[PDB]
Amino acid sequence: LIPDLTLLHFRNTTEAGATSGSRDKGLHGKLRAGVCYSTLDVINSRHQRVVVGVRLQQVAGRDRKVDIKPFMIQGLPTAIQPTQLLTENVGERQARVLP
Amino acid sequence: IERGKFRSLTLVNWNGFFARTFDLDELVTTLSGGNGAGKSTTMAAFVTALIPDLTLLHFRNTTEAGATSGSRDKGLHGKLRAGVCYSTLDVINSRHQRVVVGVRLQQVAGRDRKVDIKPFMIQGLPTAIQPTQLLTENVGERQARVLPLNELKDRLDEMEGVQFKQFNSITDYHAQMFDLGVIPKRLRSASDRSKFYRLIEASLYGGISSAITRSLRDYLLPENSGVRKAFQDMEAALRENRITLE
Amino acid sequence: FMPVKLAQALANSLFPELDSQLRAGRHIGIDDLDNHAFLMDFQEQLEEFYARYNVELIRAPEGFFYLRPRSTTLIPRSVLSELDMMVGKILCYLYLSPERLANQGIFTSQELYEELISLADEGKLMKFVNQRSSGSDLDKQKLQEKVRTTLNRLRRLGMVYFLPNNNNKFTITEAVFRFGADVRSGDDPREIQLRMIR
Amino acid sequence: SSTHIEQFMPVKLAQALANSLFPELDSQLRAGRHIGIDDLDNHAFLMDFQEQLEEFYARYNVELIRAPEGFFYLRPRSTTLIPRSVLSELDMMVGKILCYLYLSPERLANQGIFTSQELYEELISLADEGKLMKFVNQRSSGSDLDKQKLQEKVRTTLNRLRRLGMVYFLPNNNNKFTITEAVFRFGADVRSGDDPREIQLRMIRDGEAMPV
Amino acid sequence: SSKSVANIIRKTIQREQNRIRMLNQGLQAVSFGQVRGVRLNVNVRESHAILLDVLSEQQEQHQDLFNSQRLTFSEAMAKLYQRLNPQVDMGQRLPQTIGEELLDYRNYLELDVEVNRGSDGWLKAESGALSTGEAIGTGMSILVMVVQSWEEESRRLRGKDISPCRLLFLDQAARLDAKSIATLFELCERLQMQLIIAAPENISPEKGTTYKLVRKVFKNHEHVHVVGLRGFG
Amino acid sequence: EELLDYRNYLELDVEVNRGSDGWLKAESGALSTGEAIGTGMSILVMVVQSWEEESRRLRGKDISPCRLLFLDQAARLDAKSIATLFELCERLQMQLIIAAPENISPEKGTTYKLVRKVFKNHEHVHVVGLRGFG
Amino acid sequence: ELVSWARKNDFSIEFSTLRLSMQLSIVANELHRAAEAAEEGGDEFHWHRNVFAPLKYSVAEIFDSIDMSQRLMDEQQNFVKEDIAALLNQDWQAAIANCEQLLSETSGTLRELQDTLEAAGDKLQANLLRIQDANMGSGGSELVDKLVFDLQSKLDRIISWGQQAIDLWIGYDRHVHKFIRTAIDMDKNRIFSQRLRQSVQHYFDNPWTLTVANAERLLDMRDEELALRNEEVTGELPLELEYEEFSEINDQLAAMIEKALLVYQQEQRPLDLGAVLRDYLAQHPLPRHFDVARILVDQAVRLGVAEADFSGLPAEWLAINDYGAKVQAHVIDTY
Amino acid sequence: ISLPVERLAFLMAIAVLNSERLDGEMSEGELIDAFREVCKGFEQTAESVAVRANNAINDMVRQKLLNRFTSELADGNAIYRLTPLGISISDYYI
DNA sequence: ATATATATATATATATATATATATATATAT
DNA sequence: ATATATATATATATATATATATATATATAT
Ligand SMILES: Nc1ncnc2c1ncn2[C@@H]1O[C@H](COP(=O)(O)OP(=O)(O)OP(=O)(O)O)[C@@H](O)[C@H]1O
Ligand SMILES: [Mg+2]
Repeated sequence: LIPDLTLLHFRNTTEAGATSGSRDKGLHGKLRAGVCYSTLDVINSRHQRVVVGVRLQQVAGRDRKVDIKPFMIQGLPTAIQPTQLLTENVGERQARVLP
Repeated sequence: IERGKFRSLTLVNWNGFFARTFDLDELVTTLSGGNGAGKSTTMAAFVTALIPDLTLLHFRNTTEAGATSGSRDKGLHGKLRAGVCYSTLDVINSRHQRVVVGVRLQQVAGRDRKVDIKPFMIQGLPTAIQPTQLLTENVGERQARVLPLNELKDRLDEMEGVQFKQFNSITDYHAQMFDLGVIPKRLRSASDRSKFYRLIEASLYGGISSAITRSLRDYLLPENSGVRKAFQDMEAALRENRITLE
Repeated sequence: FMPVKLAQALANSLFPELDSQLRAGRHIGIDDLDNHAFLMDFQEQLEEFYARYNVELIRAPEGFFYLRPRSTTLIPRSVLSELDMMVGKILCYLYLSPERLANQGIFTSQELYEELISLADEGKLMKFVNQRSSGSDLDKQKLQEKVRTTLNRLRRLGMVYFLPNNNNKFTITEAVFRFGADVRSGDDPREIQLRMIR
Repeated sequence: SSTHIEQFMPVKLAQALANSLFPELDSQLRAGRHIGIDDLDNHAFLMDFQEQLEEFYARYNVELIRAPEGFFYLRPRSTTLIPRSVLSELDMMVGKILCYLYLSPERLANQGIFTSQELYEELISLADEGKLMKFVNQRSSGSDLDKQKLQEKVRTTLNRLRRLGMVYFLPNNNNKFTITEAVFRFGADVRSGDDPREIQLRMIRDGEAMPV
Repeated sequence: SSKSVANIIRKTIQREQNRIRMLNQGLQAVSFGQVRGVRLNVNVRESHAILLDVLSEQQEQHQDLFNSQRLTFSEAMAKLYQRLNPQVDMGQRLPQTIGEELLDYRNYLELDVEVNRGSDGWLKAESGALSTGEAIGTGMSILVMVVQSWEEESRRLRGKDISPCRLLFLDQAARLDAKSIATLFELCERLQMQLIIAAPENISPEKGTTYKLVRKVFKNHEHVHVVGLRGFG
Repeated sequence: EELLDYRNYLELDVEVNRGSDGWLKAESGALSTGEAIGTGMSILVMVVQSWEEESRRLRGKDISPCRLLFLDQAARLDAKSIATLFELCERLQMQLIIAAPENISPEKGTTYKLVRKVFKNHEHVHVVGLRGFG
Repeated sequence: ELVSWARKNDFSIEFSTLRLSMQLSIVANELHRAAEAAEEGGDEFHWHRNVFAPLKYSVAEIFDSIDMSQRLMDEQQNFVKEDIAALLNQDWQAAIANCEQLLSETSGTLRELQDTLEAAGDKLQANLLRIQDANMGSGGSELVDKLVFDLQSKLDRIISWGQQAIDLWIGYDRHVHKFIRTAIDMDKNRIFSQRLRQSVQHYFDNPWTLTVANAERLLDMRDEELALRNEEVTGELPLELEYEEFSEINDQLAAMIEKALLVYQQEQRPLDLGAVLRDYLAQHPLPRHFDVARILVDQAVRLGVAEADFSGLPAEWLAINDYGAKVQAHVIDTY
Repeated sequence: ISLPVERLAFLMAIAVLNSERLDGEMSEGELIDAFREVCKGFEQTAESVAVRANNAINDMVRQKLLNRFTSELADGNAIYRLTPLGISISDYYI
């Protein structure tokens, strides 16, 4: 919903308003190596099926930093699910996430 | 050795509670009830009985735990009813001595929501005497009344074998409690009291208290005076050297 | 360096006496024309000068100036007795409108004594003199002597201007309003003052 | 020119009065506190701007005076703008005794750290026990209750002198103390080798000491 | 004097490290969420070991810094710490306070809390990288160790016949699941620790004692009615 | 500049009709956890409604922005409070995502059971879904 | 605890450095011999006769002797302080040289004792650590460790004092000089001292008092007296605690479902939540259906995972009854 | 040489603490605590704790049982050490 | 026609200094 | 013998300055 690194701080529920204590925002450790995606699907009052989303990547480096790229998709068929667009059903056991 | 135990917690004239005695468990005591039942009130009353330091007592909501809310009110005043209130603990010592520590709380008249607290201790009370009855006088038909500290002193002194003491400072109160195996650490200085309250406060809200983890060094490791003496010696040497150089 | 106007105010030949009287707690009202005008002119700098002492230079709504010590006050602080505030509130009440027809701004120790006896509760009077006392001659004489002593203490503060003679007859200044209560819309000053005193 | 400090106050006096140390020093001085070499910061502050402060305080009709021993203090004049007060005779006894202990080598092992008990023992050694006790209570004849009363009075006078800077309690102990050179003032009547009755008149004339 | 200082700090640090390392084995693999164990890591800080070495052997080489009239001893120590080991990059804290901090031996040890999360080994415990239940369990473990240490320290002053009472709290217990609460119960009973827990629902029906509170409005005031509960009927 | 803003001229307070007593100012310290949580949700929906009202005049006349809120550690609330919250959200056509560690079982809406496991030496969340009950 | 022991007992009533060197040498020989004997090893009796009888008694006695020498030096320091104090009473300005010499000799003696102490402290510590290393050669050598832990501190303790005393004395010394630089410099002839003494003795023949500034204290307004709330609260006292019992119906249902479901794990049969739930919910009335579904799922998800969940193909919402109940789950294959 | 039961017990406690003391130094700040504890155990209050402690320490110092050293930094601004006679008297029983 | 480096603005949160309130010791006075 | 005043220390919350990291628009090398 809000792809801004400044504001995103996933502190623990305990210490909901307390100071940082550490320097990490807690987002990097929730991701996995590679390219990841977080997408919402919305149906407007106009009934337009819109897929909003963000591509996330653990920025390789000394610190635990994350790169976020927003995106929107419009006009998708109602029969195609988000997991299908972002994943290739290769013959292997597990699918492949595409950039 | 047999470790002492907290037998029960008694609440007098509290918000919602007139005179209620919860008998604690050897291992675990649980309190349930819908929102606003008054469990947090019981916890607050206990801790008030344990550390009656008014500067430390701050009953923030579990939400905003440690987040400054700027209410200017510690929340204790609204948890008491008008008139006298009591909060007492019965403890069985490892010497198998039943000791009733406690505090008399009373709202201070005025716009400020300020409270006054007076600790006290009772030793040698017969095991058949319940604090709930000990603190109340049966006036009228099944209409017991609460009695003030002076009346309690008169009633107890008239009994045989019971020793009642009233403390003019929470320091002596903590010292006596420690003497009877009720507190792990001797809270000689105000910093010790602050650390103790920090520990129980973190426990009550539960989980990683920021202050604790930030001062874990102070909380775990003991203070050493030899290092301080050596540093002072080096300081004096450096001061003399600077004097000579100047 | 130092503020220039602050240096001017401190250098003024009136500054030593006024400073001593302020550090003694005296209240400077409109009656002291020279001192009041000096404080009016140089307040913006004397407030800072006395804030350097962790004290506040306060100009009351009535107009009189005074020094309020903070908790970190650098000027040795002291606290008035209970009888002192009681007597202060009595004089504040006596700063009344019928007072003009009653005493024309000049009261006598007897007026204060009778007002204090009739108006105050017996328990506080005993607490003043001693608890075990009960309506006796020696206790009343000691109470009168303490009343005179506290009247002198107020004189030290500028609350009461003695009429010059050994005899006890004085006048009440506006600064006494410090003991007074706040005024609301339509409230009778007499009623609020008595309610506070009770 | 206008808006210029020299118009009203000398530059160095204004600098001294604007220093962070001025307020505590002024409050202590007006309270009657003597300043010795131990308060290094305050003593140095007084030394640097000593002349400005004597002339400033002269406006109050009080002399900022530095005794030859090197300790500053305030002596009000008969026309003082700051009230004045005199020490009690018991205060003189304890101050003279304190000066003796400062100059006494027998107690050198103490290294300057003294307890009130030792001070009382020395006091009774050099003074007249019962005739000194007479002042504590007019009806004393050696009663131990009155003895404890005199001990308590000596302790109280010692505390007051501590307030005056003649003695410092130790950073953690209020039952032990270290003497300061200010105590030398208690010997101003004997520092000059002349007849006592002329030196007393000289001092009282100078305002150093009133009689009782 | 500087050499003697450094020596006494080193000895105290070694003694405290040994004590804490011996104490660590007083934990028995608590099960909280994916956290399988809690541990205390004590390690002498190299940034401070270098400082001790310089103090003990090379005091004179930096006398220029020590004997400056501008710097107090605390500030001198802070500046010396800055001089060597310059990559720490301390923040905006003033030299005076950081030096005063340097004057305490305990600061010289990194004292941190490690958790054996899942199968990732022992990782430093950060509230920002732990679930609510995991953090609650870790905090309880820390508090129990702290109270044990306090009891141990006072073992000398206290009489040989008294064991101090032990009691802790936990409000809003509903944040913990059944497994976590069972683990907490077994830990507390193994440590003879009394617990007072609160939750809107009875989360511990078959252990210890339980009470249920109901608040009733009654003639323009309130009353709380307390009813005991039992496991089986 | 503070005076130049009309909003500063207004004093805003949150009041609750707590029990037998009248309307009292909402102080975080004078309420239980559930009461504070509920009042917070109330004020949040107030804010959402106000924002929608403000933004309507700059939007297409036939656009109704989505409304969706969270509630973590919902177990702090009792069944009565949860039912009241559900009623409020329904009345306001507002979607809720509530997390509870199995303690509560809201019969209405969708429920998602999650369980963490190790599979192929990787952490995996087995997920099951239910809905329509009631 | 020793207070009661004492109460029931009812009881009541060589500074030469050559010495210190010779005790240190004797200690070195005995400690090295004991360390070598421990390192060589032996049976329990050999371990005893080589590390417990010889070491313990000898080291304890001679460390006590060294400590006794330090105590005798402490006595000598006290005596020299007293001698200096008495001398300054008799010569005043003429004892300055005597006191400076006495200070010089005492300082030199203290420094030589410290030097002799540190002449063997390090190597003795090394030998003691060696004995610590060799102690673990047997399981019954626990007591040895105590000595190897005890005989440490004493030694270090001794060395500590060897410096601490100097740290104290070098301090005290300064004071004496200060005294000479302050007490006697301005009272060279001491006449001021006698005259002060006579003034004290004959003060009240001319009682005089000094003058000091006594500025007034800033009188302040007393804060309002605090009055508590007194209302004599009365009310009904609570009755005896009632009790209620917890229903274990859900436990019985869970046991039923676990027994009914264990067959799938036993046979490793592919489990389909849709069909299983649809079949099983028919056995219960509609209002209970939810409380069943949940439980069943709780029991099913512990049994293996579903391989399709990694395919990226979402599962459908299969209906599991009438009235509109639905379930979304892939088939559980990998047990 | 005159050791009543209380003085003797205080001396024995001092010796025990010195034996268990790390570096073999005793500041008076701990001596006063030890005297308070022994007097509490013996259950006698002739005067205040402080005066009794001071009198006993001074008596032992003059009775050649303790040696005092003035150190301002030390807790209580003094450091006390057992004298050879005190060591002998203490270890005679211990 | 593109992507990286710069300058700008912003929120975060870190630290300091201030001011308040409470507890304590304890020294006075009736 | 105890009420009361006074000085000191600590914890706690407010307010302000400042360094850090990120987001956005423009400039300029590729
Ligand atoms: N200081 C106070 N002033 C006014 N009302 C209060 C105060 N403290 C508690 N209350 C009210 O008393 C009732 C019990 O509060 P309390 O926080 O003790 O409940 P609880 O059982 O802990 O609740 P929950 O589990 O929902 O947190 C609630 O109505 C609360 O609003
Ligand atoms: Mg609650």
